[PDB]
Amino acid sequence: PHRYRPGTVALREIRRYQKSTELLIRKLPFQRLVREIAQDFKTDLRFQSSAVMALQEASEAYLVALFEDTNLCAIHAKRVTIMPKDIQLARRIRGER
Amino acid sequence: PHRYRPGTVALREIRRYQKSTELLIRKLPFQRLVREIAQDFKTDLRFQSSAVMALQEASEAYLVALFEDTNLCAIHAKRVTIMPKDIQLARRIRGER
Amino acid sequence: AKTRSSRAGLQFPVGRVHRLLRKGNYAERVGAGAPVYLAAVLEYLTAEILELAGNAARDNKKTRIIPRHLQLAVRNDEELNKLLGRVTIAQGGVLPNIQSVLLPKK
Amino acid sequence: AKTRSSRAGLQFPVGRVHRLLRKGNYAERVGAGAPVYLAAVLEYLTAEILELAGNAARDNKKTRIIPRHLQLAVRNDEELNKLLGRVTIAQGGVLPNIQSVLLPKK
Amino acid sequence: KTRKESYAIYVYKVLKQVHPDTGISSKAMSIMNSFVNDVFERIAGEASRLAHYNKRSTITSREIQTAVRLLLPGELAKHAVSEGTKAVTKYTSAK
Amino acid sequence: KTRKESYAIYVYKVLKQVHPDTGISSKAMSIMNSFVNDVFERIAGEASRLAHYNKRSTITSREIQTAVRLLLPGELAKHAVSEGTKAVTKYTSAK
Amino acid sequence: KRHRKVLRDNIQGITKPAIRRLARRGGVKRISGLIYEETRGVLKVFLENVIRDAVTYTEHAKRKTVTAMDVVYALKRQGRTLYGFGG
Amino acid sequence: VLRDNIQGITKPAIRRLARRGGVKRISGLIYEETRGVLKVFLENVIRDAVTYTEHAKRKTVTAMDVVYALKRQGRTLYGFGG
DNA sequence: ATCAATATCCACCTGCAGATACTACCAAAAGTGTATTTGGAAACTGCTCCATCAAAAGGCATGTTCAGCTGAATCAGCTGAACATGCCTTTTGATGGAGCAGTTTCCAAATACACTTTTGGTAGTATCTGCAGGTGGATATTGAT
DNA sequence: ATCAATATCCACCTGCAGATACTACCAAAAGTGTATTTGGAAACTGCTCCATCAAAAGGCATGTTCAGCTGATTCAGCTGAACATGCCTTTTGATGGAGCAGTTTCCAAATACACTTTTGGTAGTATCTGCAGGTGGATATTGAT
Ligand SMILES: [Mg+2]
Repeated sequence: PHRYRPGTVALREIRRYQKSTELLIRKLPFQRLVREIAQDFKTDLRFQSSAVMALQEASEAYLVALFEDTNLCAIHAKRVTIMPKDIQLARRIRGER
Repeated sequence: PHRYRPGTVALREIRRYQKSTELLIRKLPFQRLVREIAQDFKTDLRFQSSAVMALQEASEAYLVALFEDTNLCAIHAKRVTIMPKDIQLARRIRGER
Repeated sequence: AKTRSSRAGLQFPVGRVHRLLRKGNYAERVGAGAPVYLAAVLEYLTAEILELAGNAARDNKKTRIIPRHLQLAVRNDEELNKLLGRVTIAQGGVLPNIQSVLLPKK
Repeated sequence: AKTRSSRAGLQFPVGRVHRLLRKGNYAERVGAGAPVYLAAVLEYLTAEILELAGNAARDNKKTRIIPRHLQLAVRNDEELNKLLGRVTIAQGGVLPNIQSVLLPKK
Repeated sequence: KTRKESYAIYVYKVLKQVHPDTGISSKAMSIMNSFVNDVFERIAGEASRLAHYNKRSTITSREIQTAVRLLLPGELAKHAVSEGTKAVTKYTSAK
Repeated sequence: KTRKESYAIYVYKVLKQVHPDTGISSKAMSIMNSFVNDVFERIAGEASRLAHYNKRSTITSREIQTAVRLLLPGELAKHAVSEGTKAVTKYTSAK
Repeated sequence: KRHRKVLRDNIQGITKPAIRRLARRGGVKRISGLIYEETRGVLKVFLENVIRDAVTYTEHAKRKTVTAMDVVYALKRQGRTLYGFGG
Repeated sequence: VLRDNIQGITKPAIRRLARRGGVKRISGLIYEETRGVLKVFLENVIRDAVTYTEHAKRKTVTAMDVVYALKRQGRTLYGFGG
């Protein structure tokens, strides 16, 4: 039974996703969270579909960019596995804290 | 004969310079650097005394804040010695690179 | 005659704030209450920071606010620090802080 | 009647740029060369990006510039990238980049 | 010779209300003034933008308030609004 | 049925100048339109501030010029200025 | 209106696979198991801030609908400027 | 005893900055890296300041030229006007 | 290196969403021409405040020593990738209807000037004191034993 | 553990730099009054586009396996902190003049306005075309051996 070595599909995936531009979070699930959070701010709110779509393009962009920063932080610690400390270090320097 | 351990004076200095607010570059050698840099932009310039001060205050503030992030980076890699790669990592994540 | 600042109960000049709002090219028209509100907001904030730097001077056995005090006041307060998160107070230094992994082992 | 664009030799609307500078409340007055210069820059920058975007579209064996090609144009260009340093291009993706340490073998 | 306006006397007045026996160094007042100008420019900036987005020609106290809520942190934003409203209410209800 | 203004006809014009065999998705155009809107606000802004700092109630192409040298990086600034200078010069004489 | 379902725990819609892909687009090869919760946390903060600002724009315009332009202005306000979804 | 102007930002000076920054141990290579960094900061800030000076048709770079440059680089500074 | 399992890469291929085309009109731009106001360059000029330097100050470049920190090397445990398996959830196309936005009518409020009053900023004067340094003398920290 | 060297703390002292109070002024706000211009709430209704639901399409969760990564341990050797002071670079104050800033001024270019033309959007109906995603079918990449 044939198997790929750990890390080989991963770099396959990276080659693939850096190529494509499609959003990576499922639409509806992301729509729900937007709605749940907004509700907590204010009730009976409605969302132009392109508002949600703005918010997803925005967030994914933000999260992806953050993963690069995160990934650089890991490599600094002479690792290849990103950890919450790497996210945390990235965000502190960024002035998000 | 009497000798303090490495890092003991360092700590003593950390504690000292964080108590004070006086600038830590000597005025003159700084002022020349300011002028030397400006000469590439315009010849026969003059500098308001307070203007060089504004520029110093800002440069020092900047650098001191940069060392903080640089130091968080060195610590991240499980060190205690700030290295050029730490400054570089701090800067890239900030966006400056 | 009575000043709009005394009318609002403010120390901060409503008339000036109105003036500066007009010549500021912010919109075609300035409403009557806007400078009153704005003056209040600015005043309040001025009071908040002088309060904390007032205490910051007291803590340091002092009676005159120097820049250092204003810096201790802002950076030690979570909300003021966020508002002034990208501002440098000249001659303010930094908060006493050493990373606990740099401390000598006991 | 000859339009002011053609007067200044621009495809971009000098009329419109003039008009938008007014309602925009930037100053009391808008000089005659202000919109001409502004239109000229605006025209220049968009020409600069479309030249680059067009290439990324050709490299990709496509005829139509999509947002990927815009993103590829800006990001691969030092000076454009800095200009749009804090700008996100919807549906543009990222530049292919894998850090060396992650590649296999040695 | 030319007039150079400041917030200094009004900052100083407020200081005396808040800490009657405390003074302020020249440099600290120059920072205080800078701060007041800064916040004014920010809030007016936002108030300006709100008006545009809604196609309105007036910057009203409503604009200044929404501007405050967008710029200031939670407790600081809340208290500011209360002080901002309070002053607009007192000023109106006075002949 | 209100009219929505955009630079789309102009962008396209200039697109055919550079690549006459190349079209543009309405989305790329949608971005290309934001880009011109964005850069407009930014240069206008600097020009706006620039004048204030000089007690000037007028933005001349000179303010647009310092605004461009402040805003755009290195070689982009250098070329934009030239085109601005060129267009203003070709405008001054053509009436 | 007759009955509108309760929204809760939707953050878990941001699945492990979805987060992974994002990290892959980020160029991430290996992901510690604690990341997905941490990313979710970070995304929650992100949205909360953009939405608070967006909603604020909505309410100032006295609307009940959060417009695409509401979000676009909230994004530019926080220095996360977005092209492609309006003015 | 000719010496570079940037080298005027001495090791003890750079160390004191590092100190206020709470840095305990400093690699020797830092002092050259830091000097490089300071050069980039100043060029960027000065370039913009001088650009304000030229627009005002002045030969003296004024504190406001600097303060404004600082504000526009996103490095707002209090205590010198504005 | 060689064999095989499967990802990858084109290349043409037919449907069709999205782009392109033009025809009709139309409100709102942009234009043109002229009467009317003025912003700011220009030119002169006074007096800060800035470049310079002489003497006074006091910080740093130096080169030796070794404490201890970095980075290599080694390895045990176990975490996270790969993948197979079984199906739930999202995606996608379709139909009444909330609220946004287009247009019109109407006034409380905001702008424009003029005239009356005042306030804040300077200035020139002397008037005042908080606290930076210096001191002395007790006590704590550090490093050695 | 003690022991001595020296860093650090604090109470008290005081000249003077920098704060503050005090006066007469005048240009310039800020306020008061009346004439005018308008911006936006209000109330109404077209109609876009949002919530919501039903079918249909596909990525999700989950358990198992073990590859190789992380993190601990150890260790050697390199590299940066500590050290003392006269050398030389900066700081301090003294004084000439550059140029910034305040003043008056006048015209080239700003605004205002008013009919007159242009044109950029849309809107309704049309045809055109680039390419997404299906197909197979020839060419790598990977990892077992
Ligand atoms: Mg809830």
